[PDB]
Amino acid sequence: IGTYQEKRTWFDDADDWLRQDRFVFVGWSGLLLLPCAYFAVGGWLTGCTFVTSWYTHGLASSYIEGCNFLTAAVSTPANSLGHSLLFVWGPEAQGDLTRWFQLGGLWAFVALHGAFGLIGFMLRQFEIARSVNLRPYNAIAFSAPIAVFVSVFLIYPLGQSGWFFAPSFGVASIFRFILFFQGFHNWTLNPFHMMGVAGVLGAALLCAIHGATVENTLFEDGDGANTFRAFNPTQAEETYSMVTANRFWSQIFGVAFSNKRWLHFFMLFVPVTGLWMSALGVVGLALNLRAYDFVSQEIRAAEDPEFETFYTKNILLNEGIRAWMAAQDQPHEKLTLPEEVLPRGNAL
Amino acid sequence: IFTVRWLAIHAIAVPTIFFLGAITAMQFIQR
Amino acid sequence: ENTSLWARFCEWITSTENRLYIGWFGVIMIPTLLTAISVYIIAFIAAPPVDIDGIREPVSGSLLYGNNIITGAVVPTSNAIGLHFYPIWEAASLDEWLYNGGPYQLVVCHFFLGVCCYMGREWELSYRLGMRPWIAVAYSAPVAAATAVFIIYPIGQGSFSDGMPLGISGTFNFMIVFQAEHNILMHPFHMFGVAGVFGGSLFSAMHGSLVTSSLIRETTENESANAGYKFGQEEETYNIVAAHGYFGRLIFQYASFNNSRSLHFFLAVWPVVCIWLTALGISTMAFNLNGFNFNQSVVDSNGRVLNTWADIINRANLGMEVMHERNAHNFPLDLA
Amino acid sequence: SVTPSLKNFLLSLVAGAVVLAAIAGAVTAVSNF
Amino acid sequence: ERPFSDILTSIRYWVIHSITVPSLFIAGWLFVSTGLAYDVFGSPRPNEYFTEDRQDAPLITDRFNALEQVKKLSAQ
Amino acid sequence: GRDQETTGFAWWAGNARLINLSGKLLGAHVAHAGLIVFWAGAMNLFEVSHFVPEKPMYEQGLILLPHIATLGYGVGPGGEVLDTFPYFVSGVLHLISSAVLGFGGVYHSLIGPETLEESYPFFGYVWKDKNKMTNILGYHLIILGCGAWLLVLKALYFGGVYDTWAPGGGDVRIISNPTTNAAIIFGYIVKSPFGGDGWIVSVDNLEDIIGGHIWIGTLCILGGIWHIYTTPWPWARRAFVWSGEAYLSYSLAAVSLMGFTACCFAWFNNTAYPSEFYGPTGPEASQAQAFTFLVRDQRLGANVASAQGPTGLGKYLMRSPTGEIIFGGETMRFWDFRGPWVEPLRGPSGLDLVKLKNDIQPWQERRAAEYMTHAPLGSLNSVGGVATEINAVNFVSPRSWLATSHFCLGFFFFVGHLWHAGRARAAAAGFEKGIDRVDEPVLSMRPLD
Amino acid sequence: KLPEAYAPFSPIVDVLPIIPVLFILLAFVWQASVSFR
Amino acid sequence: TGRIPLWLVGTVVGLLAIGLLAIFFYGSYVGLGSSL
Amino acid sequence: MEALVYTFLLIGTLGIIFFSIFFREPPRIA
Ligand code: CLA
Ligand code: CLA
Ligand SMILES: CCCCCCCCCCCCCCCC(=O)OC[C@H](COP(=O)(O)OC[C@@H](O)CO)OC(=O)CCCCCCCCCCCCCCC
Ligand SMILES: CC1=C(/C=C/C(C)=C/C=C/C(C)=C/C=C/C=C(C)/C=C/C=C(C)/C=C/C2=C(C)CCCC2(C)C)C(C)(C)CCC1
Ligand SMILES: CC1=C(/C=C/C(C)=C/C=C/C(C)=C/C=C/C=C(C)/C=C/C=C(C)/C=C/C2=C(C)CCCC2(C)C)C(C)(C)CCC1
Ligand SMILES: CC1=C(/C=C/C(C)=C/C=C/C(C)=C/C=C/C=C(C)/C=C/C=C(C)/C=C/C2=C(C)CCCC2(C)C)C(C)(C)CCC1
Ligand SMILES: CC1=C(/C=C/C(C)=C/C=C/C(C)=C/C=C/C=C(C)/C=C/C=C(C)/C=C/C2=C(C)CCCC2(C)C)C(C)(C)CCC1
Ligand SMILES: [Cl-]
Ligand SMILES: [Cl-]
Ligand SMILES: [Fe+2]
Ligand code: NA
Repeated sequence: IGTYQEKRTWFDDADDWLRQDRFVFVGWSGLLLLPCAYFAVGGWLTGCTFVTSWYTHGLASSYIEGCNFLTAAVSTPANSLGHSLLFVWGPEAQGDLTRWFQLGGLWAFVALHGAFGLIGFMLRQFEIARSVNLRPYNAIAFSAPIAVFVSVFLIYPLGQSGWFFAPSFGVASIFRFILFFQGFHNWTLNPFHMMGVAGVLGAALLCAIHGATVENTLFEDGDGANTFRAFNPTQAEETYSMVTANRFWSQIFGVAFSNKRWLHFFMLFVPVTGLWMSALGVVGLALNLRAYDFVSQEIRAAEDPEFETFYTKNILLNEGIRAWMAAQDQPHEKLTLPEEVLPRGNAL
Repeated sequence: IFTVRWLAIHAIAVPTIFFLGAITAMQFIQR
Repeated sequence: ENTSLWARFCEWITSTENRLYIGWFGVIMIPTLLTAISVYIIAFIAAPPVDIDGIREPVSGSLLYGNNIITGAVVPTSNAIGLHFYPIWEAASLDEWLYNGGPYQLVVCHFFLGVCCYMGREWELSYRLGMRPWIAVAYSAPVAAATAVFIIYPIGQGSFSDGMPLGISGTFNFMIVFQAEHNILMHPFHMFGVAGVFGGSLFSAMHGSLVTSSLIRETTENESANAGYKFGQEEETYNIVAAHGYFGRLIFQYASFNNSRSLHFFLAVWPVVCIWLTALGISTMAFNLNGFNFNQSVVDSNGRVLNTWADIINRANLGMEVMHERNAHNFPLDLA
Repeated sequence: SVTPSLKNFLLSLVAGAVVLAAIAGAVTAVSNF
Repeated sequence: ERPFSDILTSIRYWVIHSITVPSLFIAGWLFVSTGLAYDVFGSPRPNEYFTEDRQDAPLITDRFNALEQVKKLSAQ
Repeated sequence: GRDQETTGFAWWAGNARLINLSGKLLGAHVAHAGLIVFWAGAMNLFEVSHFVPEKPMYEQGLILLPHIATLGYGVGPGGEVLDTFPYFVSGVLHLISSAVLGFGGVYHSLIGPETLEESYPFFGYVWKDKNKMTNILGYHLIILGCGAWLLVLKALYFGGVYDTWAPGGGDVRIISNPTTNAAIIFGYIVKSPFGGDGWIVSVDNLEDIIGGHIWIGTLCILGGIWHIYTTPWPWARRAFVWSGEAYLSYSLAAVSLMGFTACCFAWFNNTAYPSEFYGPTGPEASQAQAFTFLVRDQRLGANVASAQGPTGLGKYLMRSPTGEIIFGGETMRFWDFRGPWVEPLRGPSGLDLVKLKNDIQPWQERRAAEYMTHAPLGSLNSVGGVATEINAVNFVSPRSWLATSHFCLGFFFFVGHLWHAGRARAAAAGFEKGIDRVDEPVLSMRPLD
Repeated sequence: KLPEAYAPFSPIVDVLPIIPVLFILLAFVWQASVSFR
Repeated sequence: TGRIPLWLVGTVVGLLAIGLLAIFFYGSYVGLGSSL
Repeated sequence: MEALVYTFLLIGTLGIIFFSIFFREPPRIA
């Protein structure tokens, strides 16, 4: 390669073929991305269409059962299976494909194929960036979604008693996961979801602000009222006035960007940091190291029967969520709670 | 033809149409 | 110029040589926002407990009354007030005004005026600098959401007590009770809002990474690359063609957005539109429209109810509902 | 071998080797056209 | 690669696909209607959720022998 | 049609090519008016076809039929539907008129003159001829005033309108002696918009409504004549931007304000939106629930006056912050609600303890129970009740639909004020297309802001 | 319901209200017919 | 390949897609998942 | 005493904002 190219090998032929610029770039990463991602998406669609969760969660979660796009979901397996990988040949299904669907093995199938698909997609980003000679900042950015997926769908269930407490792949199932986190972990009070919320909201703010500011500081460059036509892809001059934007935001907001590179690095930086902080918080929750309570306020409320804050009300709400969701959310517990032990307000 | 783009189109088209037919048939089931 | 004092005053107000641009929208933004800031600071630091629910059960929200930053808040106005106007001069004494949650109403009113005038001021500076006047249109989305959670929802529910508390734990309480009473997660407009913030994060990361990668080499190693760009460079320091080629090859060719203008319009329009939709969803739920209710929608041949994930969501909603206001309800249906 | 799960594991290894070799052979055949 | 507009506006493409797209659609409809979907994917029919003795939701409650448990819990 | 090359507007802004084409602009506006009338007629026919007079109107998801019924037209005492034929007549008439308007829009949009300035000088505006624009404003203002007087005539000499405050359950009454007092009529607009005051939403009498529409019709006709015979003042010329997009933006702001007002009117007011047709309001439903439980527990012995709740504040009755006796519980937030079925029980100091013991009539109890069971709470897929329900009832209150829809419309048209107004200002100044790139204003200003 | 004379024409009335939302789609079709000129 | 103009193909495909969506909503209101 | 610490932290943040607004380094053109 460096001193000389030696002779062409079969690896060279494979590389030349895979690296062709066809409509769908496959590349070397394609051999891992395309099968894994295809099987993950197809498994999700088959599960949301035909597979049920009657034996896993005692819930109907497919189209053929009468569920719609919102309520259908590839539910996670039963809690008694623990963290079993649920191979279709494993000691649980023992080869029975239909029963493997019934036991919930489709969830493990989809999760593992999706994880390897995400690995393959970041590899694809690296390969494509190397092909066109660009600094692979987008793969570094995509590390954040991979961290979120790993911490939520893999680390968190492994920290708990089994895959049962993982997010089931679906809309309403994800909403159930969110409300479960609020009720049990008090996830809103956790400073890491706080940093994640700040990162995501700031990223949306930056997206909107940058788009609007660019679209409202454009140079004329044309005579039509449609400003989109007055742009050439190969032009060298900037299409919008950086000086005007800087002055405007300096006089409106107080501070303003003066460096395009720094501006776009900040746009890249904010959401990635937010998602990584949220991922660390989710790891902490996986270990049940939850920021549930402020012990000083609990002690003061216990001693003082008239001290109340919004935090105590949130604690009461969490208690209600846990008590009223435990019986049906976790069937393996077999919680036959009589109606007199469920916490409840007045006349409600 | 049978190029890479052909496979990429037909891997997401034939299952899609089959599942659309399946879901349409599901729409007319009486419990 | 004109020797008249009024002309000089108008010139100074509309002057673009001020460090911060005052405007005609500014002369209403500055006093209202300063009043709101003063009241909010003094109330957050040291303010006595507020009977938010009108059940003579005061809630402490100030630092002096045993709160930290996370739990501290400016408690909303008393439920007994309802939507009634409660200025300071209406109360018999400052003690009563503090007890019934007057500072919240004062801050909310002066702050709503402030943000409206802030949007107007953004337009005004755009006009004074000779630029296109649509940054205010983008800024309307946060204004819409703030109005929905501070003004519109109290109006629909009939009391400022249901407005979002001016605090962190108060915000979380508002969110949980809102989910309990309206099933916002199943509402398609919070769905569009979630898609909007997730898309905002995704597109921000994608655009920033693409521009940073396409950044042409004007600065070598041993120092930060930011030195390559100059504030008066008046040129594109990044190779747009390479970035477009990378983005096209990443997913599929002809993915469009070869225009910088089209790309930035899309960046502006996605989160703004989605936040508009979610603010409209909050307002519509303020008028009691709620999200999808697929509870017990799946039944078997004989009629037994087959539970779905919507049923588990409903169980969690029931848990929130029977606890959100322990003593404020005398009758089985909330309806308020 | 001794355990049925072990036999299933070995057969899974064989099947994965088969599919991996199929992918490699396919890419070789298309590369040499 | 031919542009998509040329293919989609070509009569040959439509005459080729007008007997295959409906064939796939009808295949899916037959797959649902003939009861094959329940048979292969194991989702119980509306009259098979509850058995004679099991009048509540099933519970797997076993790591190994879960095949036998789900087989006896499922419709026979 | 047109193209982008000759106009500068892409297809997604194609109607913007009609700004300076007076004839085609008239055609487009006439076609949209025909669309409005067509929806009116078709939806009215749809509602009457799907209408069973046995059930209440608000039970069946009807929005236009309550509008027609409020004007009389086949409703007996207590809001009972007698003849559904007038609704059918209204639907057919609006529909046929829509057909005519659609033909007119098609003609003036395809074959009619593209610009009316040369052939038809009477219709040839220039978007900056201030006198001509004021003339057009005056014509359409006169039309609006005539419509308001039409409503007044309907209420005065053509059978009256449905008074929900009439003794009993409400009935169609002929309004005589409308409130034509300046202080009363104009006190609403300067009234506060907060609780207890409600601005104009708190109009409660039919006499006040008719007197107000009398004043508005007369003022609109007079202002139409004035704006016809006059040119804007020199101070008015400097204050406003004079272009078609500017006028559009002004109208957008006005109708956004009107949409918000209509949303609040539908949600709160029960005079112009009788609860017999639109169902109970939020406050009405809450007060109805409190009243029903009060009468139930009062019938089962007990003394609601001395009954203390868990908070020690009063389980059934308490005192409003001003001192008026009001229903207890959360419904204390709605203490300023006023309804036909609860006013007889109110004394000088609010709810009367004596009247609440023996003066309650059975029709009041039935109406209160019906309103309680049909509170304006529903889901997106029309499932009645709170968000935590059993998905068994199919009901969302028409008030909720009207409020939500017209609030969304009001907000979007405020965004319209913002967009079209900013663009009008920029286009008048010259920034519409972008910075000059040769003489940037910012480059002529001193640094450091 | 409709008067007994117009009872057979109920399907037409049940279909009518969706035409206004068909007009905007017709505008898009017309624009597509001219290649979005 | 100028026969069967692309706008006609797009309109027909869009009509079919809207019809499919309407059938899905209809099935949402009847049969399985209709809450009755 | 916790209230004193919280107030000090908030005052410090506000002072940092004030300095970053009114004592910023001038944006150097070119
Ligand atoms: C109700 C909404 C509405 C209305 C009233 C109009 C009206 C108009 N548009 Mg417009 N447009 C709209 C929406 C609307 N548009 C939307 C949503 C878009 C975005 C896609 C556009 C994009 C657009 C563009 C790009 C252009 C226009 C143009 C025009 C003008 C010329 C029309 C013409 O001659 O075309 C041709 C007419 C035909 C092809 C005939 C077919 C349509 C007719 C009207 C059939 C109607 C069917 C109906 C049932 C007939 C009833 C008959 C009656 C007797 C019952 C016209 C006044 C053009 C313009 O700028 O004018 C110079 C122009 O270039 N529009
Ligand atoms: C919607 C119908 C309409 C429209 C669009 C116009 C438009 C116009 N009119 Mg006109 N006018 C109308 C109806 C209308 N008028 C009617 C019905 C009358 C009879 C009373 C008049 C009598 C009239 C006169 C005498 C004059 C105008 C003038 C003007 C021009 C200047 C506008 C102005 O002064 O700025 C804005 C106006 C103000 C800033 C002052 C506000 C005054 C109102 C009453 C404040 C009330 C506030 C109150 C608390 C309500 C608040 C609630 C609110 C938020 C909804 C303008 C183009 C002037 C002109 O140019 O002469 C031709 C002028 O001298 N009009
Ligand atoms: C009229 C309304 C007035 C209120 C507006 C308040 C403005 C806030 C400005 C503070 C920015 C602090 C960073 C200084 C550093 C700084 O700004 O330097 C100025 C910097 C521009 O610098 P350059 O473009 O030269 O950056 C390139 C450098 O790397 C060297 O070339 O702007 C930014 O970095 C982005 C703007 C900040 C983005 C908004 C900050 C959000 C933080 C909000 C904090 C909340 C606290 C709540 C209280 C507890
Ligand atoms: C699991 C498993 C497997 C795999 C499988 C697969 C891979 C499948 C595929 C599948 C698929 C691949 C499917 C597809 C689906 C699709 C669909 C189902 C469609 C959807 C669409 C829709 C629903 C539409 C919507 C709409 C309308 C209607 C209107 C307009 C708008 C829109 C377009 C959005 C294997 C072999 C490994 C074995 C083992 C097991
Ligand atoms: C300009 C233009 C436009 C628009 C257009 C339009 C919108 C027009 C209008 C249209 C219309 C809007 C028309 C109307 C129609 C209607 C009609 C023609 C009616 C008829 C009736 C009949 C035939 C009868 C019926 C009946 C009776 C009366 C009784 C009951 C039963 C029934 C219902 C059957 C567009 C967008 C396209 C774009 C382009 C341009
Ligand atoms: C009918 C009726 C009634 C009566 C009512 C009334 C009496 C009405 C009137 C009302 C009114 C009497 C209204 C007015 C309004 C006004 C306004 C709303 C104004 C605004 C202003 C503006 C818009 C301006 C702005 C500006 C300035 C300030 C500065 C410079 C620039 C400019 C000029 C632009 C009642 C209550 C009995 C109820 C029932 C019905
Ligand atoms: C009253 C009446 C009547 C009616 C009348 C009328 C007025 C009608 C209308 C008609 C119409 C008016 C129709 C239209 C339709 C439309 C359509 C059917 C469309 C479709 C479309 C689609 C599906 C898609 C499209 C697209 C877009 C969106 C974008 C671009 C691309 C494309 C183009 C692809 C009659 C005769 C029955 C008689 C009786 C009475
Ligand atoms: Cl609460
Ligand atoms: Cl209550
Ligand atoms: Fe950019
Ligand atoms: Na409660």
